[PDB]
Formats: sequence, structure tokens, C-alpha cells
Amino acid sequence: KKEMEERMSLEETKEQILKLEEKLLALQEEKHQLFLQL
Amino acid sequence: GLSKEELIQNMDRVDREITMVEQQISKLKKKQQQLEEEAAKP
Repeated sequence: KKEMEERMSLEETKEQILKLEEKLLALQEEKHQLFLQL
Repeated sequence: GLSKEELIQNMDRVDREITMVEQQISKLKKKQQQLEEEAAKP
């Protein structure tokens, strides 16, 4: 069909937004390490 | 531990760093709206 080339570019931007979820979860894990010593 | 106070101050500095990385994801999520709204338009 048509109007699909624009959907392929959106899939690349979603990969950068999905990586932020792993970077945001790793930040909360760092503070959790302080609790072990708190 | 150390003094139940110097280690407590380190936990407040780590919480401020998570707000900066979390603020970047909120601005990137809104940017997806413009790209998702422009790709859905005819």
C-alpha cells in the first residue's frame, strides 16, 4: 500500500524512546544500592 | 555505615539525578506525538 514510508521512520524514533526506559530503570536501581548501605 | 547522616545526604543527590533523566523522557514522549500525528495525517 502507500503512506508506509513515513511509518518506517517512526519505528526508528521508537527505538530511542524504548532505550530510555532501560536508562530510567537503571537510575532507580542505583539509589536502591544506597539502601543496602543506608 | 558511617554517621547515619553523611550517607543519607548521598541518597538525596542520587534522587536529583533521576529527575533529570526522567524529564528528558517526558519531552521525548511529547515529540513522538508530533511525529506520530504527522505520520497518521493523510
